[PDB]
Amino acid sequence: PVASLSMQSHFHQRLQDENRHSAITRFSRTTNMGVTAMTCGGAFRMLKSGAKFSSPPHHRLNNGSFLVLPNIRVCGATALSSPVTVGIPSLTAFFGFVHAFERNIN
RNA sequence: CUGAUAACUUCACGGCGGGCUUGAUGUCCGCGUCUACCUGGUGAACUGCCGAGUAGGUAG
Repeated sequence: PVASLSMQSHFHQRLQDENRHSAITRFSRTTNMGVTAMTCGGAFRMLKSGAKFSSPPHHRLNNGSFLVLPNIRVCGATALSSPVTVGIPSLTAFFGFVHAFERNIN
């Protein structure tokens, strides 16, 4: 996977109004990454939820082969997953976790 | 088979000095709670003697 400066400009420009979703990520240092980084040197704003966690109900009620795994705690994960969003990780990370688990246990 | 594998940010740090919130103030008038009403001991711990003795000891 690689990055598109065109998608970076699309996801860049609109959020200047909405600073509630601003996540300033200054990069390598603006010498050799490219002039598209020199254009917005310092800001590099990206997408985040704009609100913290909350309190849900897990369930209101009370195939098969349901294998139950509680209380997985992940410290030091990856939040900058896409080039443009900042928040929860990828779903291909969870897919790779599950596929590595079955390729162990088979 | 996880934008793959690896990845010690840290050391020091005196927000202090001063300060009159007060003046005045009629809440009141009126007011019928009433009618009715079975808690029961089945028969169920007796008859005597001594003690001057509502106290006190006896025999069965």
